[PDB]
Amino acid sequence: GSHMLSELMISLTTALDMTEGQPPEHCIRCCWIGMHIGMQLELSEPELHDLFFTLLLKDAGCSSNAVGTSLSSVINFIVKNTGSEQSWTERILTTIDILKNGNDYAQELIQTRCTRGADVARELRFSEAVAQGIHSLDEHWNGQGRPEQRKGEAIPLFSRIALLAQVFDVFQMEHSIEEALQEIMARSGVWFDPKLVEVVEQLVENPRFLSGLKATDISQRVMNLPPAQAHLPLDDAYLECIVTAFGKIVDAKSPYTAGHSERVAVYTDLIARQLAISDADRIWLRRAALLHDIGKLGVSNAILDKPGKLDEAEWRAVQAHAAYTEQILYKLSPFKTLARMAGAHHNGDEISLMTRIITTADIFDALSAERPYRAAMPIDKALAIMEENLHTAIDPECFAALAAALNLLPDEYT
Repeated sequence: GSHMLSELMISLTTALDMTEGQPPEHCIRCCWIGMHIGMQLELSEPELHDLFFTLLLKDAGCSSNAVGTSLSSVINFIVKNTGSEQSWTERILTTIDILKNGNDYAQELIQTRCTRGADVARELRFSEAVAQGIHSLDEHWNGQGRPEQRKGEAIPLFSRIALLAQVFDVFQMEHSIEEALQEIMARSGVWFDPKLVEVVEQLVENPRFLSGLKATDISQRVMNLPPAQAHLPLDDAYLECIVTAFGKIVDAKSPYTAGHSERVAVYTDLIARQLAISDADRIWLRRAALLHDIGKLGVSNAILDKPGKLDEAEWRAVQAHAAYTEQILYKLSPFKTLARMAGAHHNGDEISLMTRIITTADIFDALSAERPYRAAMPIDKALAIMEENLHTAIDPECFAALAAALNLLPDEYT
């Protein structure tokens, strides 16, 4: 099978959205709003393409997941980013200086985020315009935005559309369009480009734009917006790119669990080898293993870690971890053209196999590793818990394969 670029981005974008995203398909809605604003400025097709992605990828930078930030969190951030690579003593003094104002911190935060997101865009082989324009998202019309304090048309057009689009959605959904329309009107000339604001003003008159915003299938409709260029099929090389890029995003978003994705991928491949899965399937499986983690900032299975608890029954239900895994995989996995064609009115098994393997790995990791707070479970102990708990919650073609695979490993490894 294959993926379309637009399609995969939306999916990945939506998921990473759930962390800090704010609302369930926030990015999707901005795209829809932003494309529509753009659509009315008579942009070139390339611009509309670049805009489409800028809108989708605006939050790529965000290193946060989610009455304010913890002091610790704040300090940790300053340290870890600045002061960078100087006497210890300097770093403390510098971090203190930032902490105290104002301001300064906020500037650091944006600069980091904006630079980081711009970096993602580049990694993903979008144009500099896209990267620049994720970077200036937080500039303001009046020259009061960060991090560069650009004003007016110093600001890239995409950022202007994007920021405006973004704010509007948040209001749109927190209150009432009219409230939203009002709010943006309020910031016109301050945060926003007045001209753009006007446009939104029109769109609102235009129903069907509204219908589209409040549609269940909005994700499908957004797809129809861009130029065809957005729909490129993804080859293997690009996929590596996406995965590799996103993995960095995940590692940044959840520091505490880092290396969890890699481990699961490893277990997953090991199980797969045992099942004599094909080379190609394995390749998906390894990517899938990392990707399925996106979102899933929700606690694992199941608190867990917690040394104390960790007894049965209560997680018999919690086993519907996917559940989510299956759904996400289906959205993720490569697809068959004839199959997609043959459903314009109105694979399943594989997903189940995939889900079972990855899920089994996911469970095995959860029992082991229990590393922070430190508490690794012995491999064979963890293996025993599954079989102890199973047929009920544990596949068993995989469980065997897991065991067989682990067996081959050096026994040094506990």
